[PDB]
Amino acid sequence: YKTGMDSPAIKCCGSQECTPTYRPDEQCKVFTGVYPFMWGGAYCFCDTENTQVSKAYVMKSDDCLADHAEAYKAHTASVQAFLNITVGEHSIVTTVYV
Amino acid sequence: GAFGDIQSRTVSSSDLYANTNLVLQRPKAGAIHVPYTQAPSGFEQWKKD
Amino acid sequence: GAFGDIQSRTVSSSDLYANTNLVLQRPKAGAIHVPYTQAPSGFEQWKKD
Amino acid sequence: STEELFNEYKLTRPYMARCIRCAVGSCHSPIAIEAVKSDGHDGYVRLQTSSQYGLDSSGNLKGRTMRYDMHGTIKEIPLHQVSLYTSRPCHIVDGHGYFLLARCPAGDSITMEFKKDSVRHSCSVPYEVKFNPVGRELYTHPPEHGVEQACQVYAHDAQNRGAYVEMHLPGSEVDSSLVSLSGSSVTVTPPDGTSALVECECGGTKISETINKTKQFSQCTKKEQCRAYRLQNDKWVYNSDKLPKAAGATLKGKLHVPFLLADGK
Amino acid sequence: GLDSSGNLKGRTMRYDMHGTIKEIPLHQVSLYTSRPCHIVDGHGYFLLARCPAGDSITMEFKKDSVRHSCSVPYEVKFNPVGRELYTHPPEHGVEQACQVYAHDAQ
Amino acid sequence: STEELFNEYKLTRPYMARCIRCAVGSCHSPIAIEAVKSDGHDGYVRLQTSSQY
Ligand SMILES: *[C@@H]1O[C@H](CO)[C@@H](O)[C@H](O)[C@H]1NC(C)=O
Ligand SMILES: *[C@@H]1O[C@H](CO)[C@@H](O)[C@H](O)[C@H]1NC(C)=O
Repeated sequence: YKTGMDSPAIKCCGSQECTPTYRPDEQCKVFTGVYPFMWGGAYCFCDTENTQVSKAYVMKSDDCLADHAEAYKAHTASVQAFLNITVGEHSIVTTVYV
Repeated sequence: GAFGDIQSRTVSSSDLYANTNLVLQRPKAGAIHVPYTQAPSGFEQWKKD
Repeated sequence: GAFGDIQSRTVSSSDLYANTNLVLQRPKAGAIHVPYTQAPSGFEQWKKD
Repeated sequence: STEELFNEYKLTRPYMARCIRCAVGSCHSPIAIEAVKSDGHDGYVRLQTSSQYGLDSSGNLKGRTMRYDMHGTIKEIPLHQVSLYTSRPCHIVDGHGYFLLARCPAGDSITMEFKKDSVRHSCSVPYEVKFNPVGRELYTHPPEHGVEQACQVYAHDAQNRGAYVEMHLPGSEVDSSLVSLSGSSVTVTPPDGTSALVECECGGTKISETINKTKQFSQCTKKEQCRAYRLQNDKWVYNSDKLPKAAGATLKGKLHVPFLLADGK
Repeated sequence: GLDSSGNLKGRTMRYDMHGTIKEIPLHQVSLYTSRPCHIVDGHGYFLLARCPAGDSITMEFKKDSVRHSCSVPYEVKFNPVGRELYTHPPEHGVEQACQVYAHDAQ
Repeated sequence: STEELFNEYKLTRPYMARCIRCAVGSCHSPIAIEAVKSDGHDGYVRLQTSSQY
């Protein structure tokens, strides 16, 4: 499975709340008192009122189509056979259900 | 952590049930990311077994 | 796989007895080589012991 | 090959991401790696990076170069110039857009060294490399000869059949380099054809586009008071862990992924 | 941290050859271990670098034609922090008190 | 020193050999190695390759 995390949502100099959406095992969290820092300086210049909206869920792996394990419900086995029968100098090869 | 952490009725089926004990932690100060912790892939653990 | 897999009456003696269970396998398609599998050097094994 | 490359490159927007190890302390490295997959039996690793591969900076099919960006400036490098390593040095197979394919041996961590003209910056990630052999005969390295079994390795084909990623409109990027200190004012000059959403912190906070021309910022003389938010949005960007989420940009788009794992012998 | 003439130049490495004092840029010369290291900064005799775990310490100095390196059989103890044994610093997680050599020139 | 080098080099004929790992897939590489001997006590290895030295 591939973990799916969205881009963090920051309410700079403000408050924000997580929106409950529907994803496999989706989790949303709100983080306050966060001072994000970027390459081009600090993203938010307020100390408080920085709510961080983080949502993460689970996605099936990209290669799940090719590589995967399959569970089956097994019961009531059928029996088959290949018989190479020769009766009266008649060499006969065929399949006969058991 | 065991088999069945990801269950799909069909390979192409979009619907799937996920149970990986996914929980987030506090993001580190000065960084933007999604800090998450969860059990290892149950299918992967079964394969290692 | 044991001491004496190669036996020579003398250091400079040309004659030597070789018993290494040397068996050839199928060469890989598209490649030219000698695909051989044999036991490790019994002399080397005794040295390791 | 042209179709998927064009699909990925019309809305690529290469970026720089936070990296734990920039070969000096910690920084945001353009070569930062966000995900590595090491499930290939032979040892091939399929990973996606901030930098793009397979095309130049002009959106033309050019697979021999690696395309990245620095501080909003898109730059490109020859693929052979930049190499990654592990516990042992690796070998790069090919790259396709965000995702990259290479032959790495077993390792505890992934690092790619980008040596520019004078500045050599590299990013390391503490992701283990699972080098799982094939069959019950545990080899630390592929043998020269022998019998063959069914094997699953990340094929280098660029076909993208049943997997994709979501690309959104990138969020606003802060750029304090654009902040200039003028006489009793700040002259944030946006670059050519660029909207710099200027945010100023003083009495009476103001937000302005100033897309074409810079604006004098009264009551906000000091440079640190005003923060410049570069806003280009030329192309969509991959939904990355390091990028801010633009709330007003719900611009999800599927981007079919290359280097899908395929069965073989 | 200084040139061959005793001037503050932290970006270069200074040495000597047969009594002839010569200098090289710091980035030019690198050391490695079981895995290649990363050099943080140098200060006179003492040098600070980011080396992963290794059994021996070796620095390769390649001049114009002569490449000379010295390897010493000194172990590199990559001792983790806390009760969670990690072979490489994690990307995220909780923080503890850690003792590391600060790069300050004090 | 000249004698043995000349004896080897009068009939050298360097070649390229099939290599399992050519840094891309598999190919025939001019630098391919056929044998490595690793009995050196200090760690020194004497090996023969297609290329000459
Ligand atoms: C079936 O039996 C006949 C008669 O013994 C024999 O010639 C033939 O090869 C057999 N077929 C197979 C598939 O063994
Ligand atoms: C900036 O110039 C563009 C023309 O490219 C125009 O559409 C826009 O209105 C101008 N902005 C302002 C604030 O006048």
